[PDB]
Amino acid sequence: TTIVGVKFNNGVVIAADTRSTQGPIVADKNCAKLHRISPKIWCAGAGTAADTEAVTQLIGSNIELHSLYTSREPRVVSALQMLKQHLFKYQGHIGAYLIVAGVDPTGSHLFSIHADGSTDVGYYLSLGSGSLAAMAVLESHWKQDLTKEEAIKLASDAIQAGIWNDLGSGSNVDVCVMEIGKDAEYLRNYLTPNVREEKQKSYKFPRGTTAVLKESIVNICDIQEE
Amino acid sequence: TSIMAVTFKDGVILGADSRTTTGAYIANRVTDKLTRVHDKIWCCRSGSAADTQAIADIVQYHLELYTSQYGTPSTETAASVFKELCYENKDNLTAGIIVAGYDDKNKGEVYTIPLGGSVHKLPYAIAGSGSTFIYGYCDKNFRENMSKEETVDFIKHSLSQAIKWDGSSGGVIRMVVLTAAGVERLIFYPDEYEQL
Amino acid sequence: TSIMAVTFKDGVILGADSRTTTGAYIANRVTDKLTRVHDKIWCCRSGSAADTQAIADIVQYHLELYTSQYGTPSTETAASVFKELCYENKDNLTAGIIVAGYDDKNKGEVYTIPLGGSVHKLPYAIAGSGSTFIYGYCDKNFRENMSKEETVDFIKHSLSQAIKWDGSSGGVIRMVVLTAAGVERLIFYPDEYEQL
Amino acid sequence: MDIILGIRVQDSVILASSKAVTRGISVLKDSDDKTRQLSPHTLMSFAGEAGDTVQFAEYIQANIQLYSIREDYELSPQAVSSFVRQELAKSIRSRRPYQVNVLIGGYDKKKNKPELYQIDYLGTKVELPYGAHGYSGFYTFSLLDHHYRPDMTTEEGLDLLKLCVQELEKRMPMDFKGVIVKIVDKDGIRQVDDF
Amino acid sequence: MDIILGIRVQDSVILASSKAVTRGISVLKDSDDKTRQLSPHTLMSFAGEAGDTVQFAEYIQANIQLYSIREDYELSPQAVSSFVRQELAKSIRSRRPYQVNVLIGGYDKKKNKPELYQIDYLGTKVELPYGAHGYSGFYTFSLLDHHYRPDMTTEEGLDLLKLCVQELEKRMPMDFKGVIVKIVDKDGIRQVDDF
Amino acid sequence: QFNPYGDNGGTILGIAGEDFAVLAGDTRNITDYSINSRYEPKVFDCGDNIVMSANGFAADGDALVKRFKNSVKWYHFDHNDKKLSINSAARNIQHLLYGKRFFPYYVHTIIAGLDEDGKGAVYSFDPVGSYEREQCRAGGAAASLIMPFLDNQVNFKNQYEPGTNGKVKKPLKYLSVEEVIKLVRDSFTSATERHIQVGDGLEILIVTKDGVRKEFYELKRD
Amino acid sequence: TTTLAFRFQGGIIVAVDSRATAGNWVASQTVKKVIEINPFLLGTMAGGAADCQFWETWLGSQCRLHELREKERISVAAASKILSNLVYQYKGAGLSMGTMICGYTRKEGPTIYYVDSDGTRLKGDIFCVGSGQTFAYGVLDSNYKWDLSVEDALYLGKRSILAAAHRDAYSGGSVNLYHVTEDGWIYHGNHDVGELFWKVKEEEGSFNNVIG
Amino acid sequence: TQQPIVTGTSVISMKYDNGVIIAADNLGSYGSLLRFNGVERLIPVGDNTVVGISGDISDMQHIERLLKDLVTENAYDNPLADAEEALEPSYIFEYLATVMYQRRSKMNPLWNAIIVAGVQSNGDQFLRYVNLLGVTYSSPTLATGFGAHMANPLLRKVVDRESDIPKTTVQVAEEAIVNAMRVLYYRDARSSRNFSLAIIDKNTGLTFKKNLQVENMKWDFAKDIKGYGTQKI
Amino acid sequence: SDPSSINGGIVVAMTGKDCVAIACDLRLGSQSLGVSNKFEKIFHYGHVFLGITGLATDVTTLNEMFRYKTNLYKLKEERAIEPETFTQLVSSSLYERRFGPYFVGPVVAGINSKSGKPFIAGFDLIGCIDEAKDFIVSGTASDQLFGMCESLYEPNLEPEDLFETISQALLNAADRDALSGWGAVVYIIKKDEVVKRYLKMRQD
Ligand SMILES: [Mg+2]
Ligand SMILES: [Mg+2]
Ligand SMILES: [Mg+2]
Repeated sequence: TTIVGVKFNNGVVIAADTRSTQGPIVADKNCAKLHRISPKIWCAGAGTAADTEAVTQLIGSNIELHSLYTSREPRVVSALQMLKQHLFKYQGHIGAYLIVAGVDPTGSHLFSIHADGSTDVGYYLSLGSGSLAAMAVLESHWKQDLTKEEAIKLASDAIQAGIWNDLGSGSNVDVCVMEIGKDAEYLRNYLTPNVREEKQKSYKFPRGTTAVLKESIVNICDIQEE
Repeated sequence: TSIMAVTFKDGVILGADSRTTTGAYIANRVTDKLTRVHDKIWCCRSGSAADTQAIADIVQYHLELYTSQYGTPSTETAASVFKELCYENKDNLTAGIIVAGYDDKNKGEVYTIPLGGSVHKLPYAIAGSGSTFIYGYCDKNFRENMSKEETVDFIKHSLSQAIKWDGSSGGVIRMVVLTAAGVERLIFYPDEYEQL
Repeated sequence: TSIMAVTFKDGVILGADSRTTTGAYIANRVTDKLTRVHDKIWCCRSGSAADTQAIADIVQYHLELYTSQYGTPSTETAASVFKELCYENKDNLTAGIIVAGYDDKNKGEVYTIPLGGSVHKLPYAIAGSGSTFIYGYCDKNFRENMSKEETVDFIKHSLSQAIKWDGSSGGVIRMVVLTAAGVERLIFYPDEYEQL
Repeated sequence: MDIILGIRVQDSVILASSKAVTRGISVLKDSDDKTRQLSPHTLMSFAGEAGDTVQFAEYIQANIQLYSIREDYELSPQAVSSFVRQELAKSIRSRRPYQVNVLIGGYDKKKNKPELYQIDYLGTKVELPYGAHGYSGFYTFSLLDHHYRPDMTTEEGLDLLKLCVQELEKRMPMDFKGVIVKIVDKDGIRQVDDF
Repeated sequence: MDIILGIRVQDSVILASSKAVTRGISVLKDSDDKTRQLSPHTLMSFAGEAGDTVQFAEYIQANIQLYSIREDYELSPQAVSSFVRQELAKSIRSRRPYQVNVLIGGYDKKKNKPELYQIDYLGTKVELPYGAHGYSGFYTFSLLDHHYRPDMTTEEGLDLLKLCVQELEKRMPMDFKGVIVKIVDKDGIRQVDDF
Repeated sequence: QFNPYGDNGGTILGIAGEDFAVLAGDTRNITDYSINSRYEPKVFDCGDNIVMSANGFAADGDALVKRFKNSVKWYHFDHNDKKLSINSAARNIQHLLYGKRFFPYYVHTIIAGLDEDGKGAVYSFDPVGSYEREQCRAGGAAASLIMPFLDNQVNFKNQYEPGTNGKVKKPLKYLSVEEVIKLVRDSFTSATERHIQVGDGLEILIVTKDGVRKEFYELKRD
Repeated sequence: TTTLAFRFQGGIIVAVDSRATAGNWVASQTVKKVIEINPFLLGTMAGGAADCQFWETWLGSQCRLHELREKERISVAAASKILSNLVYQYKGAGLSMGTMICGYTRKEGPTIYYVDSDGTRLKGDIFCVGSGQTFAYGVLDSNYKWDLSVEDALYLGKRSILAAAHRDAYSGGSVNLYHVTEDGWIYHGNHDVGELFWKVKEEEGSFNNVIG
Repeated sequence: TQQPIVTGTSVISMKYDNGVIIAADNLGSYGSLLRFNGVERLIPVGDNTVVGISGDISDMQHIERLLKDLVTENAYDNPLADAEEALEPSYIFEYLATVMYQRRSKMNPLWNAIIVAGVQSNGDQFLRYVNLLGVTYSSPTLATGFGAHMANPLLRKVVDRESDIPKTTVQVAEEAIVNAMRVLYYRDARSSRNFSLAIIDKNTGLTFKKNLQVENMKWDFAKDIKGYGTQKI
Repeated sequence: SDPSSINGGIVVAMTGKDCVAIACDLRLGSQSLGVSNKFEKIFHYGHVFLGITGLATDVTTLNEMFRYKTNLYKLKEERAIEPETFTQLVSSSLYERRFGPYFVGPVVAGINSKSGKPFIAGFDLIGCIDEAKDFIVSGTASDQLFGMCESLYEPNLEPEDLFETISQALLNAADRDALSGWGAVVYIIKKDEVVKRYLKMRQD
């Protein structure tokens, strides 16, 4: 997995590749690693996929209830604190490595969080197996006062480094943009640089090819009237 | 980590490098290891980032609640709360913390809490992997009741050497000044301290 | 062990503590870790006493035979013989040796040979468990072309600090001076160097 | 405990179970009955870790006898085998799991059919025409795969079993001291007292 | 290989050795002769690690056959047993030692006496009225301690052996597929072909 | 503790035609999650119309191929420039591998060429030298992703004639070289999609009575 | 793997399966587990593939040299013993072999020696070796007679491999059959287990457990 | 079997239109102690080859002496020693690769990862890697250890396939290499600021730059970073 | 000893035009020993289909569990559960056993009865959802199934074409796995008829 987060002028952007692997095998070619915690707080997850999904939804649920209770729009530091205290308690066994970002009444924020519950702050971050490929690009092209367009470009360039150079990452680039005073725009499959080429042959079979012993209509209906 | 805290004539200064490490990979080169648990009681963190952050967050909570009930806590009190956490959970923590604060009666104070959770009140303290390389230097160059500038220089020079030899340490040198005059943050970049 | 060797204007000085240790027990508190392999080529020994003694004895044999055949060996040559032994037998040795000698063409020279058996020619070198605590100090206080007295002071102060912090080190500070004027042995007792 | 076999013929289920009990170096007994009657038309044989086998078998027996009294009614073999599977599946994630494998042979008086259920200590259940646990199947399944017919008589089943036991006696290293054979049919459970 | 027994009566030595050969899970053979004739009046039975048993037995056999030719003379059982002990004691400190235990039964034609020697893989030799290797002695020694007499006939020895083998067949977990019995006396070596 | 072995990934495939043979392999060389090279050739022309690939641990793979080529060179010197037949090459390679039975070449070797009747031939070896003549063989990382496909699309396994419902097998008609290359490319394209170590490039060496020809195709580089 | 060999009136039948696995993954279904040592001698392959291949073709070379030097066919006893003595030299090093060395000579008649990588050498009438051995033994033990016709013996060997291929996950693919006479061995074909299973089920009425 | 003691970190390299660049820092680490600061890990052989070595330094020094001894040996009875029969990069590499594989085969490795960079007789660029296992490979960019993870992706943006080599100038390539060395200094805890760089060009020969430094570093943003989540001051 | 490959078995599912297909082998074994040739691994709750590979006791247990939960769901909701919802229930249920999981690889297949959209999904033992357009694979021959599906599959196949494709993908994958085979079943699922076909295959 490759995930990044980049701050810009008036907000924050996160991106991620779309490959999930079982050892050397690609289980899903178009995985969604960008998670919504609240409308304007999204986080990218690397590590154990079930853990990143589960911990993201639990905290998301509790954040929603908190927002309703306080009559306030949720803040990123709350999602951060809730995530880290949960993860720390499980001493790393919940394998969720997250880049947490969003906008709230306080401003725009970017954090990352390791599975053991240690957190950090920055203008640009990366996590996952492709984090070194990504970080090399971030350390090469990042500057102060990025515009929205510059940050999207930098973020997806860093995901591409991971896609091309890391065997743990591949397929497509997802992006989410969180700008102050605007709706978050989740850009699913922002890039598509890995369409499979056309096959040499069609493997559609002549009907009747397969040997059959028995057929039966399976009854999916409930018990019938009359 | 290279961290230290030094008492001087007008109070105390905390200092740290900014490197966080996962093996040979620098996970963060601009880390803030100088953390605030009260307006004028801060700490330097070394060991597991997860452990030291969790501890500092809890201590800050205790001292906020202390303040609401009994007014401003002493630096000694802050150190005791840290110690309780570090001592009672010694089997599950990797945390070496220096606690530094400024009272008006007691002036500048420094308490170091090593791995086992013991407490040691000192005129100055050094800790983290980088500290080993500056025991000689710091012992030879520390005097009591230095001025603000002499103390800033002592810490800058000391952590410069610790960074020079310890690959785990590096980045910028952060400092936090604690006096009656308030709270001052300082930063020193590679090109300044490396050539010293 | 705390050992070091320092080149200066008139040649080179070797220095060492005098503590030999089997666990916490000091097996010998007046050890001589400064060993002669030729009239004006000496070494400082750290690591296994058995290993470093056996190595020095062999090197002395090689250089005696060298001398009989080809005249006085260079300090570089002596260091190479040490290296050959340490490198080719890396799997069975625990030896960190500093080689120091005085030529008339080359003047004072210092070669350090760490655990793996690599060679490093330096203006000065430090080694042994105690050295870690004086990397900061020695880096800040060494200059090139010191006088005999300044160099004696540098080593005395440096090893004083190394001894102060390293429990493995201690006893007396021994030094050996290597110049055109001959060979001078020096000794400094606890009451002199501790109070420095 | 070592070998336990089951075969389901036309109108009955036959269980054969070894008689030996070995405590490491010596054979302590050569007439051990590795079976418990759960209800008048259901029999369960068992093999696995010492102590746990009987403890489990008797526990199940008590529960089914309790059910029989409460409802004044005999549970079907399928129902009994499901209860037993659940208890083993329960146990496999316990602090200390039952290491017990079982065959349940019952005659379903409602459907007038003999039924044979194979359940291992993990709670892995399977309905079968014939079955075994441990190494028993390795020697005997090739004979049963050859000779078995769904419409065999009880005596044809016993002859096929006789052959199975002979192969075991030829090729197994352990002396298991013969088998006790029991038949489960519409009239209940009886023991073949000569084998 | 499992059970090997020896008994020395009035005028002969009797060796009994199990017939089974087991490769882990299956009995590969039930008629294996775990014995080698070393000379016309000396027999050696053996048991231990697979391969090494026969390799050792045949090696000893060749050496004694070689000696017999060179000197045109038969070595005494004592002499043969000493040679064999030395070879095992030699082997125990080797790179890869022979894991073989043996009984040597011979009739000494010079002293007109039957002799039984027990030697384990360490080269531990002992002359005995009766002996065994492995677990065999644990079951049988209490019977031999009771019934054995120095003046028994060959048939009284065989009856005592019959009893020993029956105890083994009752209490041993392993099916060793019976024993081959061989008698060593003044007329040489013969096999009892029914047991 | 020093581990003398590594795993450079890679996947290879050999198919025996009626009067030709192909030996294909990807050109990606990896350690763990890193790419060492996107084009490091892995299938080699060994002379006497024999092609060879030794897949797995590349250091061992290179050593073996070097030694076999050298074996061919000395076969010529020692037996009056006689052409080394494919069956003879296979037996020789067994002895090369088994010579290191107790410290093996950690590779799965496949060679291809023509037999002495001009028929297509592939031979496959395990690391310690057991070998079979084969029609169809993939090796390395994605072998398991490729072979079941080939069983179905080359040997027509599990395919029957429509109408007969299982009684009549789809008959085993003979494949051309262009038809085989199609199956090879689709094999590696499919493997590239689902195996992280497969990608970058596909290089195929084709062997006919006229000699050895090369074809190369790009693969996905993610 | 399942391999068998048995002695009878008509000589020796040898029958083997054809499967090779790396864990769960079926690497090949076309492995030749009968090694043709020479025109009169056969060896079976179980345990280590290379060990069996390499050393049994090596054995063929030693057998050829014997009859060049002695001007006479090598006995099965002597041929088997060359192999067992060789592997016994390597004991501890990690060879893996379970094999039946099979031949029919004038002085011996039909003879099978079970040879093994930890040194065992056993003369016998019936031997089964491999992960499927217990299944094959069952069929053999209940249908074996010395007086089997060459036709029935060939079938019994085929049927026994079939039994093992069905139950044992690590045996399958095809059956390979051989008949060993005094004048040499005769190959009796490759028989795909897929097709063979259905044919036997129908013609024999066995495997009622399986729906076809 | 041993364990490396004094070690050198990444060696990085790439091909450009007329030649090759290779670079490596001047540090000899001793665990996390940055012990030795004047260590040259690029070793030129003749004037057409540079051998860059990472891993154990004692073993590097051994290889360094093998290479010096190889030059001596090649000159013996060789009137064309500084001409047609001079040492090629391909000869030097194959010799090292032979040694490395033999040493791993005797279970006593030279604990290194080596890159050989140079230009052949006919002007062709040579760039190949070998390590303690005797594993070898070529690529338009090559890097060892840490550099494989962080330098390669940057250098591959410049030269991504064979066709990109004619398009790449020595200035662009050197810029990319120098930038990669900065990144490695930001992120590798066993890297130093000081490094050496060598260009082997088919026209200008061998340029060997010592005492280089990482410069134009971005650290200013550090001052705006406070706490690890909630802390404001 | 590895729980997910003690019993063996496989499941594959595919989408076509206004239909889905889910298929499984019938083997149950104790490692090398084949035990049952009639161990079906596909279950259904109303119109939602669930295939489960892995440890057989957990396969049985989970079927019994989802029958329990979908029955109560129906009673309370007064309607049959949809595939999208069931997928979430499967995920929830598995993750609730995060640190002592069921050793399974479940696969969900069905057509949403309101929208008519065909739906498939796969899970790891710990609840992670793989919602693929094309196909889902599971079991001891999952590598082989990935190989077959990746080349054999094309989108928008008609029910009786999809049948051939999924059958061929299963059969040939099973024949390269020692622990799969011994029979096979294919379910072809349309909005208001479901056809279940048993395949003829080799029995070794
Ligand atoms: Mg001391
Ligand atoms: Mg990638
Ligand atoms: Mg099978």
